[PDB]
Amino acid sequence: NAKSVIETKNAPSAIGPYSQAICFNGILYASGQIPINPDTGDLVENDIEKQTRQVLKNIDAVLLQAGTTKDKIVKTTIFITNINNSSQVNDIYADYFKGTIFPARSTVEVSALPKGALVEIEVIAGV
Amino acid sequence: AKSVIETKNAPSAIGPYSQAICFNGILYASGQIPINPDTGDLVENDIEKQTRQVLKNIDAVLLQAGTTKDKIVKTTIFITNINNSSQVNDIYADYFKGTIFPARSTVEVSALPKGALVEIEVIAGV
Amino acid sequence: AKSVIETKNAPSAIGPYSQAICFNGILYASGQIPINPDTGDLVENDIEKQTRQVLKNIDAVLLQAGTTKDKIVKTTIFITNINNSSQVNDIYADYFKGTIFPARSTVEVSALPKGALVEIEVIAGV
Ligand SMILES: [Ca+2]
Ligand SMILES: [Ca+2]
Ligand SMILES: [Ca+2]
Repeated sequence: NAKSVIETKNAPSAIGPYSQAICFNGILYASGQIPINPDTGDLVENDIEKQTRQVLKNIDAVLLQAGTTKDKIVKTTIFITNINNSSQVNDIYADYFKGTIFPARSTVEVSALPKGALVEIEVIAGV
Repeated sequence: AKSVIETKNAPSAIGPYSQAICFNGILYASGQIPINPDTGDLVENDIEKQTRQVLKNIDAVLLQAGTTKDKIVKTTIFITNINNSSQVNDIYADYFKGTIFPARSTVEVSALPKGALVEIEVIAGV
Repeated sequence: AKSVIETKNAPSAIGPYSQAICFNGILYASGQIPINPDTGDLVENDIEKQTRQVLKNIDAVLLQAGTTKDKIVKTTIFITNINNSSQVNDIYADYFKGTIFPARSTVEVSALPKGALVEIEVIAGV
């Protein structure tokens, strides 16, 4: 249960002094994921739907490397640069979480995100 | 395993989220905005009225989970106007009077769901 | 079971909040802004001085709680200018040298308490 690191080449390499996720006392604390394609290191196109899809795939990669799944996510925070993009984010986020007990959640409009991203999603999960 | 909290005394979750999730003895509440649960609409565009509603909604979630506000360990206050901090704080202080005050973070954001002026997220012991 | 952390070497908790709460083996720290506890006033608008003051304040909380920065699992960095990310990162990296870096999220918010450039919230094992 002591603090352990999660590292996978299937999620973006850390672009700063942080770990992709930390497991501790049965909780996986994921870094906020932005819409970087892990294979190229580039932000995907300036399109909220494509970016939401990329973020959720990056989160999934972190969960898999930790040996857990999206069904175990307890709580998320959505940081978006335009509150009017909430519905398009929700429409895809729901697809990802369909059939699970939906996590608790907060959504707020931020003024800017790393690399000019439109959305960043942070999750905590059970291990 | 995680378990859901659902009560008609708190605003219906529209987006693909649960009002709160309990896991390993901790209640993770969704951020509450100043919705009247009976209508789904925000209350008046007044920071004091909205803060009061948020806290009522939080109370309803805690009660359904079988816990209380004195078990809250940490909150985050998201407000659209940092100049409203004093008014939010005084109502928040009255809500927590007589308890060990939670840890807290406060930030100003440029917008909130439904055009709310305030959104408060809490974590509690169950 | 929840317990308060209080130290005169972090900014006085004016009003309804605790500097940090410990519960079930986790330290939930309040977000720290660059108030100098020696003066009670905010540090000048130099992102490096403010980031160092924030980390000094976090250090004081960890010390009083009987834990260390090696046990931090997650931080959130709220900044008023995303262009300050690099300067914050370099200081934050020196701070965490020799530890497994925490999980993290960094976002630019519309404003912070007292007009601060940076607020950092941490979660740690006790
Ligand atoms: Ca859909
Ligand atoms: Ca200790
Ligand atoms: Ca900016």
